[PDB]
This record gives sequence, C-alpha cells and structure tokens, in this order.
Amino acid sequence: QIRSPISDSRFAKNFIGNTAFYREGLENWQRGLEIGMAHGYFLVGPFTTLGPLRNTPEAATVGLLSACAVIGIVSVGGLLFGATVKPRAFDKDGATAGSGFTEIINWHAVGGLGGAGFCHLLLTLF
Amino acid sequence: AYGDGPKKWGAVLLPLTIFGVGITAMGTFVLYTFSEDFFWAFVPGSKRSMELEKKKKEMAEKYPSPVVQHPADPLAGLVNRADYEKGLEEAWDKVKPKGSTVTVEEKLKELSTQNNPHYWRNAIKS
Amino acid sequence: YGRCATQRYFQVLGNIHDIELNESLNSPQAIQALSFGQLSVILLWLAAYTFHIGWSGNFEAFIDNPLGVQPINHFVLDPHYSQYKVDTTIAALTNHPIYHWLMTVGFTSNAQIYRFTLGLEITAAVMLVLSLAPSVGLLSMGGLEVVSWISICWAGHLVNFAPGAANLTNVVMEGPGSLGNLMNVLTFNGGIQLGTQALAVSDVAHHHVAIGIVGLWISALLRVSKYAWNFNTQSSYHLDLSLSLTVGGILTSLLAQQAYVYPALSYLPYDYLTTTSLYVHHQYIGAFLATGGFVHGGIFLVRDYTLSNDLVGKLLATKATVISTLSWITLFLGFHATGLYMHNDAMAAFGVPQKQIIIEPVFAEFIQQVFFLGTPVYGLGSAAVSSTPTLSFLPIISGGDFLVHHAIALGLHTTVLVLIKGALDSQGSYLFPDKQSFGYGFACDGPGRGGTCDISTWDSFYLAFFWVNNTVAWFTYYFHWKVLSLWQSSTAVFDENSLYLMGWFRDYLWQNCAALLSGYDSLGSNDLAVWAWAFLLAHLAWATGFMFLISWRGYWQELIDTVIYMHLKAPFFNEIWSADVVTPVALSIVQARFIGLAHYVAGFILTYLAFVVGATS
Amino acid sequence: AVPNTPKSSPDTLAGNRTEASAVSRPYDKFNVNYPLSSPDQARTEVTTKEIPRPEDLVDSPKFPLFGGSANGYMSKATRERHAITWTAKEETTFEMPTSGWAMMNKGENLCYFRKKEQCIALCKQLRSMKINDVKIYRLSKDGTVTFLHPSDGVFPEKVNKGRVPVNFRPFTVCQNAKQGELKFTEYWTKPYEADALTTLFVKARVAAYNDVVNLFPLPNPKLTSGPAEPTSVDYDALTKEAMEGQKKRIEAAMASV
Amino acid sequence: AHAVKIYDTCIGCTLCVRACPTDVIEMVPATVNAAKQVASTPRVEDCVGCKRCETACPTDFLSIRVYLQENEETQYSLGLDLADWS
Amino acid sequence: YTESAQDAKLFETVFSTYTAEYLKGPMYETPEKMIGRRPFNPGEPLWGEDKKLTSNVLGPLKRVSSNELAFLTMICLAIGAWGEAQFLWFDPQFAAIDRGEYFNPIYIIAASLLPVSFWAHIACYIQKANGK
Ligand code: CLA
Ligand code: CLA
Ligand code: CLA
Ligand SMILES: CC1=C(/C=C/C(C)=C/C=C/C(C)=C/C=C/C=C(C)/C=C/C=C(C)/C=C/C2=C(C)CCCC2(C)C)C(C)(C)CCC1
Ligand code: SF4
Ligand code: SF4
Repeated sequence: QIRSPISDSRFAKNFIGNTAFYREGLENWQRGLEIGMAHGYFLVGPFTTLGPLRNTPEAATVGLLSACAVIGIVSVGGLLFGATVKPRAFDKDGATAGSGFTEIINWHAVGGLGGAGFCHLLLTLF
Repeated sequence: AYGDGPKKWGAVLLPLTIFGVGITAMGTFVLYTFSEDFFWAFVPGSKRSMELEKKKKEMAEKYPSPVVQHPADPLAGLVNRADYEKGLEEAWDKVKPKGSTVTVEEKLKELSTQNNPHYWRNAIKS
Repeated sequence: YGRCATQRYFQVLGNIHDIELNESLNSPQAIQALSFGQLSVILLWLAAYTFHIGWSGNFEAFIDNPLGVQPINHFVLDPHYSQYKVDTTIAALTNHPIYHWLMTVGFTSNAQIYRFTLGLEITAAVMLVLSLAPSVGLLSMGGLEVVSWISICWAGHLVNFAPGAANLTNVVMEGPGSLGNLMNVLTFNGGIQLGTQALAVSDVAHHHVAIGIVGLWISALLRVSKYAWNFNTQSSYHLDLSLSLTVGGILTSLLAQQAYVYPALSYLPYDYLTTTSLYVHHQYIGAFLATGGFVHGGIFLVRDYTLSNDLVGKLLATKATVISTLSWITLFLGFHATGLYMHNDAMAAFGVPQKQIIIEPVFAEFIQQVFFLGTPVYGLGSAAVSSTPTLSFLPIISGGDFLVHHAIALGLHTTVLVLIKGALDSQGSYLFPDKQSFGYGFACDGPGRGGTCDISTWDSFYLAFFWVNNTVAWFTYYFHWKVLSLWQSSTAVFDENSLYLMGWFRDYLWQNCAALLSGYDSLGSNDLAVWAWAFLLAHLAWATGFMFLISWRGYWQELIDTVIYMHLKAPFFNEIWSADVVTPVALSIVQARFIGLAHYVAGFILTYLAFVVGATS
Repeated sequence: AVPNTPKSSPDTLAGNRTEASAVSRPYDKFNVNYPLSSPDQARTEVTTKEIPRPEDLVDSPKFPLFGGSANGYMSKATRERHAITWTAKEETTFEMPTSGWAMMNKGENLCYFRKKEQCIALCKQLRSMKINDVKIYRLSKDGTVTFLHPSDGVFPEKVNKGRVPVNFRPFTVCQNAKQGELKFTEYWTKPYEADALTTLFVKARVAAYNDVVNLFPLPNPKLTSGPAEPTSVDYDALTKEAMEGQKKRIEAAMASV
Repeated sequence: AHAVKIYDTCIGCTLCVRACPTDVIEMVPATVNAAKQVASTPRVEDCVGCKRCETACPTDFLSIRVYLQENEETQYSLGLDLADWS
Repeated sequence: YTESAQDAKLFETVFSTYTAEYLKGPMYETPEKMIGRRPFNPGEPLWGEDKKLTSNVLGPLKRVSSNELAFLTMICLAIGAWGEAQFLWFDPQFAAIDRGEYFNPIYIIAASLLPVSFWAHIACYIQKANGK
C-alpha cells in the first residue's frame, strides 16, 4: 500500500483504472474483446518480419497464423488458470467461481483472432 | 521413395505426439496439482489415504487372516497381554526396591501415555 | 484446491516411487507389478528401435555389405532444418549395435524386423496384462531357474539361426550323429573367429546352453542349501535390491570389458564409434548399478535393519577401522598417482621426458603373458608361443597404463569410501549420534555444533556420485584413447604421452575435438553439427548444475520472495494471482543438491557422448 | 487505488483458501489448545474490539511513528496478521522487523506483521530495551483474535505453574527406537513419536529375536483345504517345553538383576 | 509441522526458549533436574525449523531435538511472508 | 515413597529384561518368528547354548553315521580326483575333442563328485563331533 507517483498518482489510478481489465461499465466480454484485439494486433508484428518466412510474399499470412497460434495458446493457458485458480475477481452475483475470468479469457481469444486478422488485413492492404 | 512414409506419418504424428501430447500432459498435470487426489498417497492425512486406511482396518477386522501379520501396535502381537503384565507384576514384586509404592500397571500407563498433540493422527482430532 | 507450495512437487517426486512409503500399493505384489510395467517399457523401447530401423533403415543393405555401409537409425524430419540441411542429412545414423545384433541373431530382412516389432509390442501388452493383476501367484514367476531357462531358450534360438545350421543334420530326428554335425551349431573355438571378427554364433549358443544348465544346477544347489540352514532373518526390499544392483553392476561392467575384448556381434569391431559407445555406455550403467547397490544397502541400514551380532553388526562395530583404512588407501593412491603424473608433467615440460617416473605394470604384464597371451610380447613370466593361438582384442599395456590403473583404483576406492562411510554413519556419528531417527535423506542438522552440512546419508550418495562419474570418466578416457591409438595405429603416442597429463589434454581432448567443433561454422554445417550443438547444450547443463550446487537456498528463497512481491504488486495480475495457489518457494536443500547433481551428470553424459561421437565418427 | 493495490477485496482474491488448505494440507491443523499446553490453563480470550484487523485501523493513535515501507505484509494478498501490543515508558527509536526504523509512542503501541517471527523478533528487541507486557496476537481471515507469546501471562523464559510438559520424551535422544525396530508400525518413519512403552518393547523385541536358541518356531498356518499333515513333531510338547524354558529364563534373568 | 521433542537430559537452561524466533519452546515445572524446570514445545505449529534451540543447548547432545518433516510443510513452518494459506 | 530416578531406571531395566525373555517364547506370535524366517525350525535345533552345530544342520542326511559319511567323502574324493586327472592331464579330454571324438562321460561324471566330497567331509565331521 506504499504510495509512489508511478502507482498512486492520479494518472496511474485513472490509467490502470480505465484499462479494459478495470474500466467501469464494461461487461466481461468487452474486457476480453478489447484486450484480445490489442494482443492480436501486437502479435502479428514480431512474426511477419523477424521470422522463418520473412522475405516471402506470404510473410504477413504466416505471421497472422503464428499470432493466432500464440493467442490460442495463451487463451488455453488462461482457461487453465480459470479452471484451476478460479480468480473470482470478475464474477457477478451468484454465478460460479471463475465464470467472469473464463468469459474474459474466451473473449480475449476472440478479440485476439479479430485483432490479428485486422493487422493482417492492414498489412496485405496499404 | 525413401523419404515418403516417415514424411506423411511424421507430418501427422510428430505435431500430435509432441505438441498435443506434451501440452495435454502439462495441462493435465497442472489440473492434477489442483485435484483433490494430488499426490494423495504421499500427503499425510489425505482423504483418499485415510479412507483407504479405514477400509483396510475394516477388512482386517471383518476377514481375519490365518497367517500372522506384523502388528501395527508391537504389543498387540501378544496372544495374552494379560499374562504378559501378570508376569511383569510378579517379577517386579520380586525385585521391587523395599516396599515400593509403584505398581506395574501405573508404570505401563505412564509409559504408554504421551503428550504429542502436534503429531498428525492427533491434529486430525484422532 | 492446490494450496500447497512448489516444494510439494520436488518433495513428492523425490519419493514418488518410494512405494514402501506408499501405503496403498505397499505389498510385494505391487512391486512385482512395477517390475512388469518397467519390462513393458523396455520392450516398447526396443520396439521403437527395431521399428525405426526396419522402417527407415538399411538393414537389408547392411547384411550385404556390413563393412561398407553405415547403419541408419531413423528418418530425420525436423521442421527447423534448412533445405540445405535437409538435402545434407539423409537420416539419423546409428550409434548402437542393433544392426550388428540383428545380423548376428539371424535377421536377414525388414519383414523379420517388422515381425520382431510386432512381437515386442505384443510382449509389452503381455507385461501390462501381468501388471494388471498383482498376486502371490505371480510372485512365483522368476528365480535363477527362470533366467537360466531364458538362457537355454536363447541358446536354442542361436542354434536355429547359426550360420552352420543349414549344414546341421537334425539331431532330435536322425540322432546326434558325428561330432562335426553338432559342431555346425555348438562350438568352443574360443575368441575371435576372423572374418566377422567376432565370436561365432555357435560359440554363443553353446555358451548359453551351458550357462542355462549350470544355472539350473546352481539354483537347485542353493535351494537345497536353503533346505538345511533355512534362515531368512533379514528380509528387506532394499537388501535384496542392493544384492541385485551390485550383481547387475558387476555383470554390466564385465559385459563392457568382455564385449570389447570378445565381441559377439558380427562385424562390430570394424565399427569404431559403436564399439566405443558400447563400452562407455555399459561401464556407466555398471557403475550406476553398483552405486545403487551401495545406496540401497545404506537405505536398508537406515530403515530396515535391527542391530544384531551378525555380519552387518560386525561391520558397523568396526566402521571406524573400515573408514580409516579406506581413507588411507585413497590418500596413498591419490598422492602417488597425482604426484607421479605431476612429475611426468614437469619432466616433459622441462624437455627431459626420460627423467619421468614410469613404473612398468609388471604385475599385469605378468598376468597377461602367463595367462592370456599366446606369443611372447613382454617375455616376463613366460615366453612360450602357442602353436594354435586364438584371436581377441586384448590391448597391449605399457608404462602409462600403470598410472591410469592406479587412478582407476583411486577412483573406485574413494567412491567405496564415501558410500561405505555414509552407509555406516547412517547409524550415527559423534556429530550426529541419532541419525537412525532422521531417515535416509534430510537437509542438515543446522548451523549448531559447528555446522552439519551434507551430514545426511543421502548426501553421502550425492557426494559419491561425483566420484562415480569421475572414475568412469577416467577409465573411459583410458579406453577411448587406447582404442583411438590402436585404430589410428599410433600406439606410441599413447604409450609416451599418457605418462603426463598434458598429453591427456593435448593428444586426447584437444586433438580429438578438432572435427567435432567444425560441426557447424561460418562456412556451413555437416553431419557433426548436431553433436557440436549437443556438446554446447551439455556444457550449459553442467554449469546449471554448478549453479544448483554452489549457490544454496536462502539466497534464492529471498530472491523468489522479492519476485513474488513484484508479481503481487504488478498491474493486471494482482487481481488474478495471489500466490496462494502453488506458492513459489525455493527448492529445498536436498532437492537443490539432487537437481544440481542431476544437471552435473546430465551434462557429463551428454558431453562425453558428443565427444565420443565426434572423435570416433 | 487500483494500480497501487488490487481492486478486489482480500477475501475475493483468496478464493477458497479455506476448504483447500483442508484438502491440500490435511496435516496442517492446530491442536485443541494452540497458544497453551493444557486445557485447564485459563485461556484468556480477546476479540476484534481489543485488537482490530489492520484494514479497520487508519491513523490509529497506538501506531508507532512509522513511515511505511515495501517490506510490510501483503494487503489483499494475505489475510493472516500478527499484532504486537506493548506499552512504552518513553518515545525512542527501534528497528522494525521488516527493516526500516519506527519511533515508539509514549504510551500504548501497536504494530501489525504477517509472520509471527517478525513479532517475536520485535519482542526480543523491545525486551532488550527493558519493556514488559509485550503481548502478541494473531489475526485470522474472519477476524478471530488468538492471544500468543505470553500466552499464560508469564514469558516462556520463566517457569510458571499450570504448564503441562508437551513433547517430553522420558529418555535420552539416542534411546529412541530404531526405524527397523519400528517397521510396519505407524512410527516407522517417525520413531521420535513412539511411546516410551513402545520403544522399550521393540528394543526388547530385537534382543528377543537374537536368541534363536530359545526363540519359538511359531508353527505354520493351516491354509490348505486338505487334511492336516501328520508331520513328525509334536507342537504341544514343544509348547510345554518352551513354557518351561521361558519360566526358567525369566527366573534366572530376575535373579541376575 | 517440524516435530520438536524434549528429553530427560534437559537441565532447565531456558536458553532454548530465548533462542526460539517464534515462541515454540516453553518452560514447565518438573522434578527431573536440579533446576526443577524442563523445556516443552506446546506451540510446535510455529516452529520454522531453524534449529536455533539446538544451537543453544549445552548438554552433551541435544536435549531438544528438531525433526524436520519436509512432507508436512506449513506456511508457519515454511516462513511464508507473501502467501497465505489460512 | 519418593521413587528415585535410579528406581525408575531399575524398572526400565526390569521391563526390558522381562520383555526380552518373554517374547522369545510362543506368546508373541510375530511374522519374524515364523518357520523359515528367524526361528530354528521346530524339532531341529541347529545349535545349543554353545555354538556347536547339531546333526539337524545336515538336513535329509541328519542320521547318516560318521563312518558312512567318511567313506562317502573318501570315495567321492578318490573318484573325483581320478576323473579330474583323467580329464585334464592324463588322457586329456579337450585334446580328444581336437581329435574329433566326443568326451568320455565317465571322466566328467567322476570329476563331478569333488564338491560332493567337500560337503560330505564337512558333514562327516559334523556327525563325528555329535557322536553320530
Ligand atoms: C520409446 C518409444 C519411442 C520413441 C521415443 C519414438 C520416437 C519417435 N517416433 Mg516412434 N514409434 C514407436 C516408439 C517410439 N518412437 C513404436 C513402438 C512405434 C510403433 C507403433 C512407433 C511408430 C512411429 C511412427 C509411425 C512415427 C514415429 C515417429 C517418431 C518420431 C516423432 C515422434 C512421434 O510422432 O512419435 C509417434 C509415435 C507413435 C504414435 C507410436 C507410440 C510410441 C510408443 C508405442 C510409446 C512408447 C512409450 C514408452 C514406453 C515410454 C513411456 C514413458 C514416457 C511417458 C516417458 C520420434 C523420432 C514419427 C516420425 O518418424 O516422424 C518424424 C512417425 O511418423 N513413430
Ligand atoms: C532397479 C533399480 C532400482 C530401484 C528399484 C530403485 C528404487 C528406489 N530408489 Mg534407487 N537407485 C538406483 C536403482 C534403483 N532404485 C541406482 C542405480 C541408484 C544410483 C544412481 C539409486 C539411487 C537412489 C537414491 C539416492 C535414492 C533412491 C531411492 C529409491 C526409492 C524411491 C525412488 C524415488 O522416488 O526416486 C524418485 C526418482 C526420480 C526423482 C527420478 C529422477 C528423474 C531423472 C533424474 C530425470 C533426468 C533425466 C533427463 C530426462 C535427462 C535430460 C538430459 C538433458 C540434456 C535434456 C525406490 C525404492 C530414494 C530412497 O529410497 O530414499 C528414501 C533415494 O533417496 N535411489
Ligand atoms: C581435482 C579435484 C579434486 C581433488 C584433487 C580431490 C582430492 C581428494 N578428494 Mg575429492 N572431490 C572433488 C574433487 C577433488 N577431490 C569433487 C568435485 C567432489 C564432489 C563434491 C569431491 C568429493 C569427495 C568426497 C566425498 C571425498 C573426497 C576425498 C578426497 C581425497 C581422497 C584421497 C586422495 O586421493 O588423496 C590424494 C590427495 C590429493 C591428490 C590432493 C593433492 C595433494 C597434492 C597437491 C598432490 C601430491 C603432491 C606431492 C605428492 C606432495 C608433495 C609432498 C612433499 C614434497 C611436500 C582427496 C584429498 C575423500 C577423502 O577425503 O578421503 C580421504 C572423500 O571422502 N572428495
Ligand atoms: C509507443 C509508445 C508507447 C505505447 C506503446 C504501446 C502500448 C503500443 C501499443 C499499440 C497497440 C497494441 C495498438 C493496438 C491496436 C489494435 C487494433 C487496431 C485492433 C483492431 C482489431 C479489430 C478492429 C478487430 C476487429 C474484429 C473483431 C473485433 C473480431 C471479429 C473480426 C474483426 C476483424 C471484425 C508508450 C505510451 C508506452 C510510451 C513510448 C511510446
Ligand atoms: S537449552 Fe537444552 S538443556 Fe537447557 S533448558 Fe533448553 S532444552 Fe533443556
Ligand atoms: S527450530 Fe527454531 S522455531 Fe523450531 S523450536 Fe527450534 S528455535 Fe523454535
């Protein structure tokens, strides 16, 4: 609970607090979708270039496939975490332990696929 | 050709055998960590182990074995523990220091009793 | 659930097969079932090798030209290869004598190999079925009679597939016939038969039938010796396990020696790499089995022995004498071997190689000349030349072999010293009088009484395993350099440069690493690239073992505590991970020592395997 | 703050810490009288009103002059707390068990820690500075307060009445039974937990085994469904002569001592 | 919970009590030594296993013995500071 | 009566001695004492208070007289020595194999009797020392 400007200034409180993982008014699926879109759009990057098939016409497609694979693997890991730990930090009233976190991870997988596809689209075009 | 064979079978199985099998093994081992029977035989006082011990005791007391078994209580081997103590009593009275007020049964109770509440089988309210 | 620590993993996994502590399957029937499952695993491993040899392999091309073809183990399909490396590599070559064994035992086709794989899988299924139903009835299976019967059946197989079996007249139908008729399949020629440069299949079959019959007789004699004087006073799974492990280690080391000197597989000596790998592998296995015999003897002392006036009681009472005399032997051997090697190093360095102390191994030379050699090589003890000598691959010793054998004796005696000292002090030392109540393995007794690090009986094995690996490294360096000199026809570079240890560096290690390091470089990569990569990987594992052995827990526990603080204070993750589930704690002291030893020996084995492959390729 | 500390409550982040500790670690339990040694030992009871949980105290007057540090307990990640309640004679500086320095209040003082070891270290430091009445409490997840350290009011360094000995073994350390002697019993791997009677019995049993001149053969069981084997040895005569031998041996042994 | 035991050889030093960083050892009256007091361990659940009590025992061998039980580790025995299992 | 610590030690010694002398007899009934584990076999004590082997240590031939066992071991020794000498040195049998002819079974059967003679003379002395 120590106070530091990096972790207790108003910018930090309203920045981490307004992220998808913490933003008020967001359903679990919205948080998952937003985090997934961010992760998927990021992950296409380091694969299309800096990869085995760099200097090939299908570099963007291979990067997209690898980014989707990484999103799927981390989503399986998140499902594993929700099945084992059941974080319970996002569950609504009643429901079951870890339902909110599992929904977040599933929609993170969906958003990761979406963001990876969007990055691949923006690479093939323009 | 020579390459064909292991090429197609490999393309089918090696992804399976390494990726799918190893990842499934890792995930199932993580689940087994959070399972109720996680190393049940090696965790003292575990529910499965205690139920197994209780059922072993029930089977032993319901189906007596004609062959003699190693006594769980070393004194339980005696065919007539009464005669054991009676002899002790006679021998002790033979070699008692003068008119000692100490009797054999009190000494046996004192030696058998022990205050070790922190030992398991005692922390399980047993 | 799972509100344990990561220490739970390494605590239970270290005893996961300590079935005596597993009250569920504690009965001996369960242990026999474990043996059945292990044999099923062995059968499936052999099925793996046979299946990949018959699937993508040149055994049909190997039987035709066993000298001119290199055996193929399996097809390589690594996706990480570059087209060139794909064009470069044909398939994973063979580093084991399974082609030679299959050729010897009568395999002449890939169809026979496929049937062998099917039979191995079916036998593994049979073993699993037997393990499904543990039972005192199945405890009857086994015994020296059973293994002798297995030997007799193997003799029958070898008779059926001996090269001269075609000329054999059916004995069971047309009678025994002339002696030569039996000599078609049963011989005692003795030694290498020339051509195949290995023992005749007739010799092996005759050996096995004789061994089986003698084993049946010996088992019957031992059981009548159990008729009168029937005393099973000390029964323990660890006592019998120690007996089995020591006998198996002796047999495996003897197998290495007598398989190098009397190869039984056709055209094996022509393959240098497989011969060297065979010897090194079997010597490591034998040393491991002997160490396990000592370890289980110590365990039997720890938790299954009751003090008496018996053999073990007498050993324990005078354990101080045993430890002191073993310490004297080790001190003498180490002092003198190291001092003579350093003296030779100084003499060779100072340009005066003549002034080295070269004590001729006259006793081993006397034994060799009088008992083994058929021609006068040294002339001491005897000088008679055999009219009809037999052939083998017994090396001719020289001055350096004296020092090397003294190093071997030092290593063996030091390993035995550590193991015996730990086992006998499991009953207690004056620093730890009550070790009989602390179990085989424990961290320490704390900083009190001056310190008690590595005072456990398990720590005795932990310390002695370094010595096991060191001794095996010493005599495997000896064997490898001897056979490399013999194959390269030097035989004088060894006999002169093995006197001083700089020779052991320059001419053995530095010299034989030239091709291995060129496995891959800027120019390209060849078939030895995998072995250079494994060389580096093994060095990395060895140094990670150094990490786990040198640095101890407390530091790492504090560091892991700070890392947990970082995780619990990290954003987006404190909502998800509270460190309550599988709490990350530093490895316990015993677990850390074992894992460091495991990395050390894994790097040891992989480094020496890569070096052997790169040197004898 | 959400970036400084997790937004969810400590109970929410704990999940099922209970009902899983009872499963993950069924051995981890306290005895019926944890802070004390005997059931009839007063057992002073305190509640949250006396020593409240730290999350319910903000700027309490009983807190010492402490500036906060990263080395304190994990709020919202751990729920167990240990509290010290000591009374000062003057305002002086002391070392916190979690490093850093705090200054004691003139009168009552109160600190919160995660581990009891920190509280005991602070108690040792304070008693070295001539401070009595250092009381150490434990705060549970639900707020139940357990009074520790001077549990019976008298510090453990000083012997006090009403304290029953616990884990006292009436012999020397090396007079424990050996593991081989306690084999197949519940005390096989833990011979230090065996009774004095059991240890003496097994130590006599091993000696009895080593006297095969008088050891009894213990005839074979009759398991086969067929008729009893006629054999050639009378078990009744052997049992009678063994009774006579046992009687005479016991007489001679008691004459010796 | 590392089991801690007290034996007859204890002579009522109280050094083991003062050496314990978690208040495990405790001084009970007894009639076996001249000090008329003997150590006891009624709070073994707090024993971390540091064996400081064994470092402070003056007898020929340890009148107080700490038997480490690695298969029964506890957050109190493991000295956990950032993880709670209660 | 203000029991002494030495009196407590005396009781411990008495208990240990009584137990030790009591568990030997047929009143403890433990698996160790089962025939063929620790005991001496019912009616066949191998040795008495003095560590002298009884005739029961011979097994089936526990009542063959000392003279008969001496004759047996001497005949076995003579026949085995004759077979060994006739197999190794005088009319060697391996050299006969080199001649293409089979072994002589008489020599092998004779030479098989030397360890028989060894154990037979050991049993003969056991019988002689027991007066059999
Ligand atoms: C020790 C056992 C063993 C090992 C290590 C290997 C290793 C390999 N095999 Mg293989 N194989 C084996 C036995 C084994 N084989 C047997 C017995 C068969 C006959 C059914 C086959 C049939 C087979 C085929 C058809 C193919 C391989 C292939 C491969 C390669 C890629 C891995 C893979 O896809 O495996 C797949 C293997 C299987 C599906 C068969 C199951 C393996 C056996 C039956 C299990 C043995 C388990 C053993 C007892 C250890 C258990 C304990 C373990 C948990 C530690 C790799 C070199 C592939 C290859 O070369 O591509 C490059 C390939 O296409 N193998
Ligand atoms: C048939 C032979 C045999 C049998 C039945 C046993 C049986 C037993 N041993 Mg034993 N042992 C043996 C041989 C045998 N041993 C030998 C030969 C040695 C000497 C090396 C030992 C040394 C030994 C010790 C020191 C101890 C035992 C113990 C035990 C008991 C518990 C085993 C357990 O849970 O270990 C757990 C098993 C493991 C953790 C296996 C480790 C996994 C290995 C290291 C994986 C590493 C390989 C890796 C794949 C390489 C990668 C390379 C890299 C480059 C990638 C059990 C009764 C223990 C015992 O009784 O204590 C009470 C004990 O402390 N044994
Ligand atoms: C190069 C590394 C090295 C060396 C030299 C030693 C040396 C020794 N270890 Mg050792 N050890 C090592 C690594 C090494 N260890 C490692 C890595 C481990 C794993 C932890 C162990 C584990 C281990 C155990 C567990 C045990 C030993 C033991 C021994 C001693 C065996 C007796 C002996 O050979 O005396 C010879 C001594 C030497 C060769 C040391 C060098 C002495 C001089 C410099 C060489 C001679 C020069 C000359 C003759 C003297 C001049 C005299 C005069 C002119 C001044 C010896 C001191 C055992 C022991 O102490 O028993 C007695 C024992 O129990 N070690
Ligand atoms: C630089 C910088 C920075 C930053 C960084 C970062 C963090 C970045 C990131 C960035 C990113 C990371 C971005 C992202 C983006 C994303 C996107 C843009 C996405 C999109 C997606 C989409 C649009 C999708 C859609 C869909 C869906 C939803 C599903 C279905 C399908 C589809 C496709 C329809 C800082 C401040 C630190 C500082 C320094 C500077
Ligand atoms: S230090 Fe040892 S002898 Fe002294 S009171 Fe403590 S346990 Fe007893
Ligand atoms: S080991 Fe440490 S914590 Fe445990 S009783 Fe001894 S001094 Fe106290």
